[PDB]
Amino acid sequence: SLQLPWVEKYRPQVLSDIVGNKETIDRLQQIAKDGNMPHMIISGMPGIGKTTSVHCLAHELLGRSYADGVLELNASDDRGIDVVRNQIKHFAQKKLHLPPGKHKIVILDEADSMTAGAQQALRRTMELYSNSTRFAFACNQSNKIIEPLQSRCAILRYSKLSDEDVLKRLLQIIKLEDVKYTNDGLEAIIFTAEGDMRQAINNLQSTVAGHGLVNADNVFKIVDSPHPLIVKKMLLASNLEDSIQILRTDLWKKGYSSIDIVTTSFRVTKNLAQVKESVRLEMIKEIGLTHMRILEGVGTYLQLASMLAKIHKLNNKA
Amino acid sequence: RSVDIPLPFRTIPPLNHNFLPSDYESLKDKNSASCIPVRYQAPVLLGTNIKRNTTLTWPQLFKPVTLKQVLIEPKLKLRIKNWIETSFHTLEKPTEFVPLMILHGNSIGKKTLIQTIMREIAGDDNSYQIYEVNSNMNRSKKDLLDILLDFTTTHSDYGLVLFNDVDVLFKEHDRGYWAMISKLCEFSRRPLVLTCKDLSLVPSELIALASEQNSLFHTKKISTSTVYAFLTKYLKSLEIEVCDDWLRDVVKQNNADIRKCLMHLQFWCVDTEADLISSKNRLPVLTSTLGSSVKDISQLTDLLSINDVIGQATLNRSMVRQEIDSTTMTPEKVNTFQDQNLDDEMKLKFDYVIDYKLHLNDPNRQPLLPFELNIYQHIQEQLEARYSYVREANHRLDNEYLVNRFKKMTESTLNFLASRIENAEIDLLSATTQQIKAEINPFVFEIAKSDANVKFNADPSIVVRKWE
Amino acid sequence: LAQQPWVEKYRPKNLDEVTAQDHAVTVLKKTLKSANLPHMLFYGPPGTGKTSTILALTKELYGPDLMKSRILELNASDERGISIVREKVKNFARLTVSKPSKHDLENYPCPPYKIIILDEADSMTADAQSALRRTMETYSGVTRFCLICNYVTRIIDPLASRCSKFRFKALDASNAIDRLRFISEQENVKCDDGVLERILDISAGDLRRGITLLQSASKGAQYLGDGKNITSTQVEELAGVVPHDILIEIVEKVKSGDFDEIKKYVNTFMKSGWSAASVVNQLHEYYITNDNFDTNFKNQISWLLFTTDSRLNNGTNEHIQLLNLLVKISQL
Amino acid sequence: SLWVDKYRPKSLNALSHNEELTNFLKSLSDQPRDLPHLLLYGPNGTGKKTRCMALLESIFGPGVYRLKIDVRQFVTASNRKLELNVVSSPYHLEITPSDMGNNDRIVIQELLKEVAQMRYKCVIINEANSLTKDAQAALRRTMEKYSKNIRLIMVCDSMSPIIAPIKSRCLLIRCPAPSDSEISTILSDVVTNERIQLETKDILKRIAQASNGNLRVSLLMLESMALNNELALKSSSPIIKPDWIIVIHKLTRKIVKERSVNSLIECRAVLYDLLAHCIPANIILKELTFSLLDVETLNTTNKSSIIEYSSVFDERLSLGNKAIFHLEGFIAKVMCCLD
Amino acid sequence: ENLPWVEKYRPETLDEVYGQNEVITTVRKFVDEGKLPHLLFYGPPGTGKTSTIVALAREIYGKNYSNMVLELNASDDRGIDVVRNQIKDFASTRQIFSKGFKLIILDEADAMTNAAQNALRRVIERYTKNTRFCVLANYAHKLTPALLSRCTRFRFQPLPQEAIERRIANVLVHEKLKLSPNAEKALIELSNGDMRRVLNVLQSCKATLDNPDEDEISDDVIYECCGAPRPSDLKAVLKSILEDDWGTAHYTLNKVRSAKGLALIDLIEGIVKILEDYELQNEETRVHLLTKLADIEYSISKGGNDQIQGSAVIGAIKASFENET
Ligand SMILES: Nc1ncnc2c1ncn2[C@@H]1O[C@H](COP(=O)(O)OP(=O)(O)OP(O)(O)=S)[C@@H](O)[C@H]1O
Ligand SMILES: Nc1ncnc2c1ncn2[C@@H]1O[C@H](COP(=O)(O)OP(=O)(O)OP(O)(O)=S)[C@@H](O)[C@H]1O
Ligand SMILES: Nc1ncnc2c1ncn2[C@@H]1O[C@H](COP(=O)(O)OP(=O)(O)OP(O)(O)=S)[C@@H](O)[C@H]1O
Ligand SMILES: Nc1ncnc2c1ncn2[C@@H]1O[C@H](COP(=O)(O)OP(=O)(O)OP(O)(O)=S)[C@@H](O)[C@H]1O
Ligand SMILES: Nc1ncnc2c1ncn2[C@@H]1O[C@H](COP(=O)(O)OP(=O)(O)O)[C@@H](O)[C@H]1O
Ligand SMILES: [Mg+2]
Ligand SMILES: [Mg+2]
Ligand SMILES: [Mg+2]
Repeated sequence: SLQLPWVEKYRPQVLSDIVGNKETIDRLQQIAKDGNMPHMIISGMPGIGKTTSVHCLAHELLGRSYADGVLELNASDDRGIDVVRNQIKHFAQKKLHLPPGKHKIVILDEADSMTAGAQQALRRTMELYSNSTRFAFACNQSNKIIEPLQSRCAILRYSKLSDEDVLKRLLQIIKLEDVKYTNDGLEAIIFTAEGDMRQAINNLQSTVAGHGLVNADNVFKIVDSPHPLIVKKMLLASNLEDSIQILRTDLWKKGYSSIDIVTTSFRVTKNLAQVKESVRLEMIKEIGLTHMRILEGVGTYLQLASMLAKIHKLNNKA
Repeated sequence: RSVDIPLPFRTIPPLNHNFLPSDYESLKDKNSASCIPVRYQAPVLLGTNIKRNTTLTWPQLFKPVTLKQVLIEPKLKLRIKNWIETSFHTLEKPTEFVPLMILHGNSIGKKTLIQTIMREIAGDDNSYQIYEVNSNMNRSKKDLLDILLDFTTTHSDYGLVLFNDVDVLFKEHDRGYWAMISKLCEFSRRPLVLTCKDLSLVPSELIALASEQNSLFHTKKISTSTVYAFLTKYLKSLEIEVCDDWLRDVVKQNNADIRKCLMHLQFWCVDTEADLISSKNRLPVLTSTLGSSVKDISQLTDLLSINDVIGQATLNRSMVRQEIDSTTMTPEKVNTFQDQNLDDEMKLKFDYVIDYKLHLNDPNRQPLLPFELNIYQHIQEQLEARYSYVREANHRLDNEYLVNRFKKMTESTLNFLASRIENAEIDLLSATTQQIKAEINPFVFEIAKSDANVKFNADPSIVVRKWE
Repeated sequence: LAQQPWVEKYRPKNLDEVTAQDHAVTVLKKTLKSANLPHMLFYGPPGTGKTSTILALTKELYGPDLMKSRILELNASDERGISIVREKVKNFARLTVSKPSKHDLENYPCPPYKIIILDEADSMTADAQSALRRTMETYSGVTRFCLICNYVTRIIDPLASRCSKFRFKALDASNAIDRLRFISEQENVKCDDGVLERILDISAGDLRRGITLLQSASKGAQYLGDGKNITSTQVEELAGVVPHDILIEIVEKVKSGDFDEIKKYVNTFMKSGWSAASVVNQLHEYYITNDNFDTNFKNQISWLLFTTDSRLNNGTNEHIQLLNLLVKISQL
Repeated sequence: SLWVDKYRPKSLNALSHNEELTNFLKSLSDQPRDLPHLLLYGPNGTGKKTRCMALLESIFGPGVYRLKIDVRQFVTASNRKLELNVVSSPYHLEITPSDMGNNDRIVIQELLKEVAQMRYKCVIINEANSLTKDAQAALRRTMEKYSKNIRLIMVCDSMSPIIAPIKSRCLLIRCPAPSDSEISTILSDVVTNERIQLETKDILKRIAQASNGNLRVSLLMLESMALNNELALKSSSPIIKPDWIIVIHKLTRKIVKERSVNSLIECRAVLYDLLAHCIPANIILKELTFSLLDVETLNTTNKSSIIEYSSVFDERLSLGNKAIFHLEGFIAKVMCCLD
Repeated sequence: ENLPWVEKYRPETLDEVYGQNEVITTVRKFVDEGKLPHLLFYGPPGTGKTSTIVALAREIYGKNYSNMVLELNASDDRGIDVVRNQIKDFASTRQIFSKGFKLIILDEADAMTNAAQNALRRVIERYTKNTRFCVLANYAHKLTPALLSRCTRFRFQPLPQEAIERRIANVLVHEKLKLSPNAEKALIELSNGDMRRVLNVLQSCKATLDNPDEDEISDDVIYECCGAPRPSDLKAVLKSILEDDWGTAHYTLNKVRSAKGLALIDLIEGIVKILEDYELQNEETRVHLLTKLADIEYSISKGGNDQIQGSAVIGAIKASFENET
């Protein structure tokens, strides 16, 4: 058998359970209760509650009619030319009786992967049959969908979840799962989440099944990313020779690529509150220079070594 | 071997990483004031109206009931009204009158205008039957010429055929589409309308007949002030009170689109006790002070210049491979359709939208995905949050600007030098653009300036204003 | 018509006829007679005899008529590794190998496997990590990858594994003059003393540049129609090398140290049309090799020449860079 | 059209200055069969493209000058309407690399495909230096493949950024700038055909010395002064310079006379007006640098710093996107040094 | 039979995998309990990503490996259908009597496209109950977060010295080969935790050994076969730059590169590695040396002339080390 992942076991079934973007969710709750659901294009970063919001809104709107009132299409299904002109038009033209205010919902999940030609053929399908059916869009990039489609929909841009929102939902999960935890353990999970509740649950679930008590040491053993404090010590070492030793033994010899080292270094530098806001921009600039060198193709150990030397030169010259 | 570098060997000390939980508290994300919500006032609503409790969307709830309510300029409203009226009276007379109107332009109500006019032509809802041909169906000669001919040949009644989105055509699904229009131009006694956003997709033949018959109308976009005024009247009908700052904001981001704003208003004008969308960013403790020392600015200007070099490089180098669209026309797809061995079953598998511009995509230099690391934006956002003129420089001179300026600028030069007492058109374009930008055109202004100074050549005022 | 580039007009026809490279021929003679030549790599300076040697082996294996068909030299320039080479190789090798021709019998061994020549196969828009490797597993009985590289900086150990590379040493002075002198004698090229050494010095050991430079110089001598020998100045002109007289003036203005005097000379120099990159290369030769300067002067001027060369390579105004370099050298 | 375009040598015999190259180009027209790929380089306004056009005319005929304009529109991955004026002729075709931005590699590989697909067609590449190293390698691909039907003529003011493989397979031709005497001789013929009354021959010499070897500038300067003075040039007639040069000259004085923060804000506004007038940034930086060095109140140490910072920012300008940041950065460092 | 040593010494069981101890026990924990999540193995190549999953699949399925494991490569011919159709046919079709989780192994999925990765994630989500997906990719940053959040991540670290030494002992005492301790160390440092490098180099050394029963492989054979620069050659260049004349330093720089086919990029990387083991007296010496050499290495990739780049390396090292003196 298997154990249900906490990503799916604690999936919100009601729109109220979703945390983050409190303004957008509150209006969505009013729409579900009242009716007349407008065309929306929910956009934002992955794992912030875009697909969940659409599914919760559809369930709270149709209810018992959700089985035959929703035509959900994702990237796995075919969303080509023939599907738009035949399958979607047939669903829109289908005569389904619903309580007043309720409307059929055509959920086109991951619309950024849809071709431009399919989107163009979908223009008049949503406009002509909006009396009986409605369209809901969820995507990671809002610019992938063509402009004329965006002119017929109320674009909702979901934002990154705040640290309070992610922590609040994690508290409910551990309370309902009887999970031993500490303050430093949860801070590491929020650090690795980066406003991604899906990644916060996965890190929390793996910590429990991996090493029991959720400590920061236990958390950072399973993310298999460069340790922020190891990178911070390398970026803030008083001696350049010590920092070079840290990079070689703990980052380069452990197989961490130059992209992950730079990404972790920029992440740690962004939160270095000890240093001044002027020097912080300079150290970010050197990381930006190093990241550019890797993208052209020069991503050897010397480029990372020079980045440490330039950063340590900034600290000593200050 | 026997090579010993004259430097002492190093005895690296063991490096130990014993991190206290106190150090893990430093991993807390520091407060970033760059992000700045504004939290506009919640929408104060009053009364209970039927216009608010409706089963129809707001853009179609405010469907125009007459010609006056449409936001197209009344100059072109009268011309289109005349032609349709004269068309129905002409096509009732046995017959030079080609029933084809092209209503191009970036306007909004290009389809509702036809419907609202047709309502006034007959006066009864059942009298007018407009057959609308959209891109949601297969607009091929084999699939539509049979139905359309019977609709436009037999024989108060007022029938019109509308061809919406005529610029969106597919290579195989809409085969023989333009031939069908030419067939409809001859054997039909009912008016035909084809709306579009770009006239280049329409063949040059059909442009000629419309221009000769004065049935080629260009509906340009309308000012945002008129759209802002119309929204105020609409929101008054449902008894909605809205702060004028947010209503001005909505029109700006939606590019003065009546349909986009009404969709935008519908979501955000519900009765909830929550603040509105931030949209416009308030000043995040914006202090663009002089800085006193030029040395401090000499560091910021260098930082801005370096960051632009980083932004130029990183922005178009993505690690994750992105695919090309199967519907945009590409050089590989153009030659794929040129083979006669390609059968029907696979031509449909990869069908492209007909376009006049080849889509050239680089499989190695592609735009960065949102989840990829981007250090250019973080530096730009931080710098824009503390120095105002950086944000002004973000949208000062884009690529679209200084190119249409140069095109208009050369046209004045090509008109001034052609007015002396075809050769100038090609010989200037033969000269390199850099020489035109810095040598020829700056000197043509000198010649033109001296012409009007004494008040030889002619027409010197046009060049002067272009080189203000 | 009758014209053909001299770079290929004097390519070796037999394996032993190649100039020098005794290491290459000795292993190749052993490998050719066994008829089982595996996929192999050659590395050396660009134009040191890589494509010539592999074709000389190829000519001795199959028939010249059959060589152009059996050995389809898929270029990294013409075809892409995973797009066109990938599509062509699977079509070419699945295509049944044409029967050996008659003149092959008892004169040309014709080992049935097809040699797929890819000179500088790493120079493309995509790296075939295993697509080129996979077709060796499936088509080991026919497909062979006689690839060519430049240095020891390999792209991948897998695929490039069972390879016995040959260290293509750059042609020495003695043999390269002899090959250069032989070509001039066949074409009755009139040249005075010092020209043959000058062509190699500009080409820096490279023969592909060297033979083409002589052909351009030979045409230039015929273009004048005066019936005179090719001069070293003519060889210098077609290669973009700044003359020594101009360079001597450059190193003397910086010795004076006057900023205005250097500024005036550069303004006149940029009107002459001579490239600044050739000056930096020639200033590097004059200053580093000279024994009139200390280590401190040469250490600092090495960075100044490197910084100017890097900036002059990314499309920068030559007048600004050359003036900046000359002024900075003056302060040294 | 203009005197620069209507007094244009349209044949190899019509060339006046630099006779040695004219004989070299005439000898190339003797055997068009073995015409090699050409890389003509030299200063601006030296007649490089004029000699290329004359060389092509001697190979095919007067029909090479029969130019037709075909506008080609392309779409990249982010929907920017890239339009390029591809100058063509029944014998040759002309392209301009510095019109497609960094997307030149795809359009160059695309545009050469149909020309090869459709005894040879000559392709003239203006400012071949501006080509990125990706496209220069892609150019090397075409030379080793389509040499039978495509002959490549490359014209660029600077040969240094060109890659070595292109140089090793292209006949390097240098076009030195004509001397002041040669420019005056060209202007003397130009004046006679327009019946311009010259008080003395020194007027033409002063025009030649003010052009720094640029024939187009000297031709444009002569036309502007003659038309301003009813085709009657005197010794006291001021030399007409473009307004942007005067604006830059005013800009240099402001930097030296006022070293403050508000002055830089005014300088940025001046830079915006110059950039809004479609003036290339590198030309603005080059003129600003040399005019600043011409100020007599600056000592040697200041002048060495001006050329050092200009060289640094010129590299940044070529590797950047928005020129306002780099141009302002150069000025800010200059004011930081002159204090 | 004629077979490469790479295909001969592959780990058939999970106990034969060395150097990945943390991954092995956790993987061995999943089988014994019976809970097996979707697997995502990534890291440097040759670390045993395919070996680990194949050994686990053979350990669980026994003789049913052929009929219950479907292996896919995204790099070969695989359209949007061929990526999914073979996966969807294997997932939909079931053996009825075999209710165990069907395993699909996806090799080199970092080359898969953005939309294909998103389509794969939905395919994985559809068949969670009856199908298990294993995804192999070389780089994690090339994978979308949508696919990353579905499969558990296991980073395969490079093999340590001890892991390579143990497998080296197995090869020598089984294939009748003798390795000197100096040659063994030189292979280990050059391997960089890649057993595919180790097995292929040893195979070529045996082939070039005309008397494999009595000849002992030394340092020169390993370096020449793999084309790597010898430390003595790198040390000779470094000492010539530090303590000799500029003319002699230039002579040694060009001679070594020409006689060994050594690029300047490899020279700079080797010099930095060697100079890392020396206690430089001044801190600013290391700062200037690392900064100047990085700019030289970046400019080399842009295609500069060799002579100026080579002299810049000599000047940077000479000028940095005079500061400490
Ligand atoms: N704000 C939230 N409140 C509660 N649970 C959340 C929230 N955001 C994410 N989750 C959980 O994390 C997972 C996110 O699932 P989805 O909403 O489908 O992800 P997504 O936002 O659509 O991003 P994609 O699918 O990669 S485009 C689910 O298991 C949710 O239970
Ligand atoms: N006063 C108004 N006049 C015109 N249209 C209005 C008005 N008020 C609301 N609308 C809506 O604005 C939209 C404009 O008409 P559409 O048919 O959607 O656009 P179009 O004519 O097809 O041209 P497009 O949008 O550029 S493809 C319709 O949805 C109308 O319901
Ligand atoms: N060792 C050599 N023996 C004889 N001729 C040689 C030799 N090396 C170079 N040449 C001459 O120079 C030409 C170039 O030689 P190759 O190196 O085989 O060509 P190549 O390998 O294509 O050059 P590259 O590396 O692609 S720039 C040959 O055609 C000969 O004319
Ligand atoms: N930890 C290990 N223990 C034993 N043998 C190993 C180990 N890692 C790699 N090898 C051997 O090295 C070779 C690598 O085989 P693979 O399983 O394909 O490795 P891999 O990490 O999957 O590399 P790729 O990039 O996926 S092909 C095989 O011959 C293995 O026997
Ligand atoms: N030999 C010459 N005799 C007379 N005028 C010339 C000569 N060479 C060039 N010119 C002038 O130069 C102008 C063209 O310059 P052009 O070739 O575009 O400069 P560039 O070489 O920088 O591209 C022509 O108008 C022509 O009058
Ligand atoms: Mg989603
Ligand atoms: Mg070759
Ligand atoms: Mg594998």
